[PDB]
Amino acid sequence: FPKDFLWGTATASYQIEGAAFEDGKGLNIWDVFSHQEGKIFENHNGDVACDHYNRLEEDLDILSKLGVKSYRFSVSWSRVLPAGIGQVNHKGIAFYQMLISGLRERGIIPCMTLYHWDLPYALHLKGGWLNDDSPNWFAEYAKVIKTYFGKEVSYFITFNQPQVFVGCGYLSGNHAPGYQLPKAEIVRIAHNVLKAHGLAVKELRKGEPCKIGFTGASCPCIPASDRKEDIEAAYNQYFSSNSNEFVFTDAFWFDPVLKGRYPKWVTYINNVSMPIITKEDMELISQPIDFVGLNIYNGKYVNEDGGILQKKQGVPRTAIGWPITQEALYWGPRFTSERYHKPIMITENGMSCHDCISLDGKVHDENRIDYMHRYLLQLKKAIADGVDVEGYYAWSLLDNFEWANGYNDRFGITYVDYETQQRIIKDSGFFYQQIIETNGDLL
Amino acid sequence: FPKDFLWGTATASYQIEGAAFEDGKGLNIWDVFSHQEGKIFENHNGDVACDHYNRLEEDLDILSKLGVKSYRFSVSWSRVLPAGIGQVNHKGIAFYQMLISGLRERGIIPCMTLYHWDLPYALHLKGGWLNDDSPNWFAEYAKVIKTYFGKEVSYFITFNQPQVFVGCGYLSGNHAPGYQLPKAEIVRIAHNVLKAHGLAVKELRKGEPCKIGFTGASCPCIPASDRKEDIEAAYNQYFSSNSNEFVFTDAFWFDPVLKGRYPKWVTYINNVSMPIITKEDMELISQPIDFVGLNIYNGKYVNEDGGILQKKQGVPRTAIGWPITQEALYWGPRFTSERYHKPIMITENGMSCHDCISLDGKVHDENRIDYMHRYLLQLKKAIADGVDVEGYYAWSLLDNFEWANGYNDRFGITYVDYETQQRIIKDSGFFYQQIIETNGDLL
Amino acid sequence: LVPRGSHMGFPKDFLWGTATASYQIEGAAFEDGKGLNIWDVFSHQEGKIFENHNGDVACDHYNRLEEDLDILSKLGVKSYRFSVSWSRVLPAGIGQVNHKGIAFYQMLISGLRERGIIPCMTLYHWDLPYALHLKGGWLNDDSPNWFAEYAKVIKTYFGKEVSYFITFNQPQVFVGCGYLSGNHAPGYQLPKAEIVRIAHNVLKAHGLAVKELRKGEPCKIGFTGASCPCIPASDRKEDIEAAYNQYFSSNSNEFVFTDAFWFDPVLKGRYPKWVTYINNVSMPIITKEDMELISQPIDFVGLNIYNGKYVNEDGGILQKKQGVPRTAIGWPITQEALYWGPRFTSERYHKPIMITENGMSCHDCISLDGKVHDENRIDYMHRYLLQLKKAIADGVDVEGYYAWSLLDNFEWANGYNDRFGITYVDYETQQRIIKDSGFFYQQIIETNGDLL
Amino acid sequence: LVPRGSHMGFPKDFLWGTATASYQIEGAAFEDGKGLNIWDVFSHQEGKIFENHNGDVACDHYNRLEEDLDILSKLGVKSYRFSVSWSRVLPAGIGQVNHKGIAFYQMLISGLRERGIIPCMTLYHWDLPYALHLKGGWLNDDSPNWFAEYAKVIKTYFGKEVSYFITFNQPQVFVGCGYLSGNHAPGYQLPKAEIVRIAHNVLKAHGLAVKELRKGEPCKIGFTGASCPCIPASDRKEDIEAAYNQYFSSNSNEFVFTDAFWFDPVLKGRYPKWVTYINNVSMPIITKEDMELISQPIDFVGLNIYNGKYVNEDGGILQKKQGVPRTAIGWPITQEALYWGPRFTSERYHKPIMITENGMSCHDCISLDGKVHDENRIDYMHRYLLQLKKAIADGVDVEGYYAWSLLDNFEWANGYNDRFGITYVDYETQQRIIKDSGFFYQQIIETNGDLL
Repeated sequence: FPKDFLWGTATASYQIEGAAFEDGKGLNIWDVFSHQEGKIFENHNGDVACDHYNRLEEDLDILSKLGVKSYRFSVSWSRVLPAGIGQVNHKGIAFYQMLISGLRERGIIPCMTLYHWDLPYALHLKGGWLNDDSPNWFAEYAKVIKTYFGKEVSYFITFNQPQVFVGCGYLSGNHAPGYQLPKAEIVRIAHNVLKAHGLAVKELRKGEPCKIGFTGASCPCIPASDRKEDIEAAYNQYFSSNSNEFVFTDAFWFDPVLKGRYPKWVTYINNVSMPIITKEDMELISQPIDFVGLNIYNGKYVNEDGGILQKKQGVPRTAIGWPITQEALYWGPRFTSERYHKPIMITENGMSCHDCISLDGKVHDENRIDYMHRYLLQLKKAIADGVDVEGYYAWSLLDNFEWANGYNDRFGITYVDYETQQRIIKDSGFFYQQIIETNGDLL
Repeated sequence: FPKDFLWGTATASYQIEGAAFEDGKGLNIWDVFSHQEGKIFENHNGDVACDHYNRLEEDLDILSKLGVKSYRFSVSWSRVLPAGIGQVNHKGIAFYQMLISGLRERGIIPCMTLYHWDLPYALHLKGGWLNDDSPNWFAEYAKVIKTYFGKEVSYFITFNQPQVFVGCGYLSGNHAPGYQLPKAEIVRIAHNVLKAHGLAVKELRKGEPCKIGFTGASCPCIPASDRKEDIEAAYNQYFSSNSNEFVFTDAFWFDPVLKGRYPKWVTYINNVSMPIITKEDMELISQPIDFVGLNIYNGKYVNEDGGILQKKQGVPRTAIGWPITQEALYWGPRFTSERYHKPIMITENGMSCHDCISLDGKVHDENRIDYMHRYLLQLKKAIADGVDVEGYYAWSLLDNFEWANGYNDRFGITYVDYETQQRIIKDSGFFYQQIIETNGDLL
Repeated sequence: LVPRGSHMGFPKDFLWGTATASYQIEGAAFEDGKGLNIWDVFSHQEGKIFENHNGDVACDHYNRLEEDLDILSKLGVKSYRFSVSWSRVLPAGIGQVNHKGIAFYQMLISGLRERGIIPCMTLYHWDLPYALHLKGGWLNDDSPNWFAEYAKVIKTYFGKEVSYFITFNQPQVFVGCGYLSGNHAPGYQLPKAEIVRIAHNVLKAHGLAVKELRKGEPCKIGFTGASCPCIPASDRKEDIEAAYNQYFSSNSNEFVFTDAFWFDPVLKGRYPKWVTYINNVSMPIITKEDMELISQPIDFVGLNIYNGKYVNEDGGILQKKQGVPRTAIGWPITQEALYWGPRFTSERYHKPIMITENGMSCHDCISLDGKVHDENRIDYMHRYLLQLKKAIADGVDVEGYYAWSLLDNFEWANGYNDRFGITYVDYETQQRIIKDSGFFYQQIIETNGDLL
Repeated sequence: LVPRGSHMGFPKDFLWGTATASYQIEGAAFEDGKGLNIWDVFSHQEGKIFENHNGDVACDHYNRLEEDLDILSKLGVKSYRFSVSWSRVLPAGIGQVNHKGIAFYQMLISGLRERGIIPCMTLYHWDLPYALHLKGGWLNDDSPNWFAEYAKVIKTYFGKEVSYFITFNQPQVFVGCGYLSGNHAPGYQLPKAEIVRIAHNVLKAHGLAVKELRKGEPCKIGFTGASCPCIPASDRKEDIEAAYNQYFSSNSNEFVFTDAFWFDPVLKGRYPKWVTYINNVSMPIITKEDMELISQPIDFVGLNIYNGKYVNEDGGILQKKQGVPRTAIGWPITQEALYWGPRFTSERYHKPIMITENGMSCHDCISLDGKVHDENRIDYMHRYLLQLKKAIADGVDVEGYYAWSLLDNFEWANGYNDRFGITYVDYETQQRIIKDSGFFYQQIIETNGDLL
């Protein structure tokens, strides 16, 4: 691993902060969605979550104790702009200022996600990402971000996982705001998000220099073998998309951002209400960017011909049900490097485990250690084969609100007892600490 | 029946007009919704419908031939304001001008519905009835209506059946735009629609004098007997509503419009994102109105205690599946008269039949004749017992696009062969003609 | 097909009929020692039937036999198609005969003979005795022997007076809806291999039943299929061939509702080709002796036709026309179905055809004038019979036509929400009112369809 | 209950066991004349099982008997609980015994005796012979006689060497999931009256099986229930009473998954009161002779306990705590269930209890070090056994505890996605790796639980 390699841990505003209805914070779509009967596992919500808004100091101390180089967090748009535009809320700004000072004080590099799915409710009432002005709303947010944090923060990510907040939010309907919209409206929302990204980059370039990223949800295709043919088939499957399956793919989002073009098929869709995609739109979307964010939890194995192989019977898996596929943190970085020739940051990687406090009062998560050890060995091999990887962020610092699954999935290197809000560092946290101290030399 | 009694027939823009993408007409939510896979019976849509935009003269001639006193139609908001606000489309205005001249020329009183569910798509993209400004959008529409039609049209209905376009549009999701929103969002939309109504009334009062109505979907409770006790129980059931069942009720919509108050329970709901309902809102909503529109197709029988009785085994029914309950056109008018002390117009009454062209080349609909005869006898009895009823509009002039059921339900007194667009007046049309000629004396 | 001549019209001996089924009309479900059937239990299960309707009472025809026979006489009907309740005559489905049950059908058959009406007896119209269901129903190896025992009791007690038998009504529906889709009793959704097992047991049951019905008095025996005829795009030889091929097609993923899957075994002594190649877990062993038992000689093919589907030049199903004339149950009106169905079935099997059911669900009510006006049913009947007449003209041997139904009745999972009757039934009073269609049909019978 | 005091701990003769079931481990589904069972057919139906998994091969334990017996020896297990495949020893479920089938279980039982391991034989762990399903399965009046014939064959061929029998494993699940919810074979959703009929036929089957198992060698006979114990809000007499009452409650709308519905008939010779008042169509006739047959004397009550539910002072079920410790199958970890379940069952029936199943699904894998580390399973086992120990201390007679399971295996509708084993199985190679939990359990057995 490089000497400057960003050894990180990651969170998101709604998943940890709590204090949902305090200090003039505006409603977001997850406040409303999570309160709707039957949207969340056992009607869990992020009203309180890890109460991190009120326990900032303790969590910064855990970050210091683990020896984490970088902290990836999201800003609550609705906390800093309660109506999403206009009046800034300084109590909101103050929280993130106090966070960023805490980080600088401890020599931890801030990595700021602008959008981790908590759209201000006031903007949702105006049609959210269906609204022609939604890119301008986001630009205004991005300008406020640079204004108040541009001095101290030099790492920005515009959007976390558009695949999920657009796919699950507006196509499948299992995430806020919980819609199932026609293809034309999905493409309209995707285009408004990508243009929002363009305007946000422009805003973030005004003043202090910084590194700006775009984070994709990625399920890398793992080749059947090292044979050139099998590798090519995996590459092709990985970057494929069509009118009936695009919103969850890499190419549909990354080609516009990095190559300034949508996949071929997008030009041929003539559905009623399809948005007008102009050359100026594509030039706005494809602003120069410093790194590609990859959120990789697992991949899929493909045959010689790039067909997806049946998951092996009894494949090692996680508490959320996903398979453990170590090679995903090799092939995902590699193929993304080959396609876009950009520095890669693993902005999320981690595992849901059925964690508990043992009789000895500790949290033993050997499955998470093995997952982390296996995946980091593969990331190491990718760096060895010439993939430029600038860092790796463990999802997550804390067990937290896992969206439609509520608190039923624990991704943390730190356990949270929700009765007391007690943090207990898991074996995985101490294991990760050793990796950072040794810059991954002993994996 | 009174000498001035408005013997009418009714239509709606999207159900008959066609010409969906012509003469600068803007998209509406039904253009987009009806083109979504699986939203409509056999993917029917109103692209062409009865092609009434292009066959206006023939349909006016059928109106004349039947001897209809009044014609109830809706204006396509998206035809006269393609983006829903700003630029008026005069080709759109011209169509309705030509309709209204055709009506005046034939001595037929125009009854103009402003909103029959075809929300401009541009406003939907801005959040539709969730948007704070949606009442102002509607006011702007209502002002354009009065401006261009206030001279010739003296009968206006702001909203047709908010129960259905809000309930089916945004709660059950079977109507455009096809959402299933939490209670708080339904109340927000209801409040925005009722305020829209207030602003629209104010707009329609500026200039020529006119009669303005509000039309409710009504399923009247029919008492077990003429006993005072049973009648009281039916009245109470009819005007009941609660937090878990309100959007399809009469009182939830009519109390705000006519009494300037929501039902008691509404004040006590504190759900996340609930709108703030102010005394000024309630005063805006409760503008003075000239008649109550009732769309009555059937009612429900209630026991002595106002509990809804199981439908009788083999109850006479219609091709859409609804029961035939003749007394509904007595008790609905009567209870609405008793509660609000306002003139009533039956703005819709009619029956879906499995109509076809017989071997003799005619359309025989005796079931529709019997339905109409039975229901009008009950309306006559209501007038006799002192209910002020100013008119009755047969739904519909033409077989048409019956929303999520497409063309599978025929409500017309005129048959439409969709292969040729040929109109054939049904036996019911000639029966209705005789009723109008005889002012219902021979029922 | 060789034309017969257009002049002749309907034959002079043509069986002008009306049809019913036991569970749909009889009521008296728990009386005179009658055993439970699968529809008694299924219809009492929450949410199985429209508004939890059941056939406990139905048209109370068990108790109003005389009035209904008088309506049959008044209409001048040549033949009456009815089903025997297996569970009424054999309450446990085998062993002890119930003579109170036998007595009812004796009294019916005497009433018919007395009025010069030819009885047409359906043995099985879906009301499997519950005692046999508890023994696995049509999954049981012995189910064909249970049915044989039933068919023997039928011939024993009714063979003297009844000379027209139908073993099974619409196996497509009682097997497809009963055991694949699960919307009919007993309401199962079984794998393909179990559907084939049940189909095979039903077809063997049919074989044994034919053998039983041949012992003693001579009779005409039929097998009734649910048929949705493919209507060709045009009269072009190519389009007709494509429709014929689509109509008689079947495969492992779509067979239970087809004609060929049921009729090839009965009439040709073979299943479609694909059946021999299926090796699914639990597949039944289909032997040459099974196929010979199934293919007993039969006198007519019963067709229950309500509508068909229009197919393109290549036999692909065409989109239904926008606003196509339809019925109260939602089905389209497709008059040519009662031409092409009889014709293709005649061409394939070279057998006499009886239209064992044809009719229309209408939203019927008692008008202010106290009558039931069903012009839509008249037009449906007139249009369909014109097409049947044309089929006879083009050389299809058609021995009769049974209007579904004599009475409005219990329409299975739809309960009393669908009225198929030429006679209206008010379920509050059990009053019968003959509809306009009944008087229209009377005129057709009187004139042997000469004026259609 | 009279206390023993905490010092003594587990009895000296305490049966430290591990458990399996035939279909979940054996494989060899279509070999050595083995008949089809309902799980062979159900698991081959599209979409019935997670990723269309099936038990065709499972852990291939039929072919790897010796290796698994060696793991049993190495762990030092006192008792092995396994099920006999009915369809392996009687391919048509009755009549012709299959000696190749008998031979397998003979070789198993010899392997066990040879290693000083006490066999605990489950007759029925859900694999109903398919031939009997075709005859209506547990709906058939004769189903108890089919089971008696099976139980007679069991005693005949294994009565010499096996002195521990369990008639039925978890009727709650094979009846509830098999015939009410429909997520288990045969996958039906039957009315209440059919569920009661099946329950009654199963309980009578149990009666006849006990009678059969008493003929010849002396033996201990059990009945195993699926139990979700109610855990009281506190130690207050009133909160404990409310939990006891909730735990043993049942009514017409919620009975099939309860303890009392199954155990009252078996142990007290009566159904809950409400059963006598149900008059649903097709309800079976429950006679005093039926109840006397069902309530044959038995030696122990089997409890399969994985977790319980927390109840308030009034016995109402409390909302599960936010982030409650849970397992890979999604169930909560509720340690006190293995106290309160044994205790309340002891108080109600005054019978010896065996924990016939207890264990945890974990997301287990082979670590980089080539071992399987399952500390969550160790903690689960340690916590639950501490609670069982406390129950023994407070005077509950507990004769043994069987860890579910010896091997990771086919977890029914979840396929191989849930690993319950103290031994890991790589399904690609069929390699067994003993997990940390296996070595932890070995130490507990060696020390008779003295160090818990």
